[PDB]
Amino acid sequence: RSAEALFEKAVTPSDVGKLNRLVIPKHHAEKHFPLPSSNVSVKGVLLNFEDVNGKVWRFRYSYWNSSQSYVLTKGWSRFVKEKNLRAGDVVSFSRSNGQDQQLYIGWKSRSGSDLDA
Repeated sequence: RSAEALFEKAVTPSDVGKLNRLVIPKHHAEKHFPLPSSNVSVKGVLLNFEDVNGKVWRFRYSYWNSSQSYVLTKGWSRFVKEKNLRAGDVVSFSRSNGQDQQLYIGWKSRSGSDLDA
């Protein structure tokens, strides 16, 4: 079946700036995104986001900004370049209740008119 939108956030100029790294808040990555009860020591976590355009993407979960700030490194560059993503757009993430912890990445580009693509 289809997935369900977890949280929709806007991409800041920093997300697609020099760093070119994705960032995710804790207020949303705490109630929606759980924690691994097996691999906990020093390393981080991995993610697998699908693409509506018949494509696959894998991001790397890390601990940035003080600590509680979860950033998504690796994959962002290849993604932002593929879809030519930039600042001003909206980044949303969903989750499927299938058998595995599969996720999906969906973006949005508000133009204004309804006829606009």
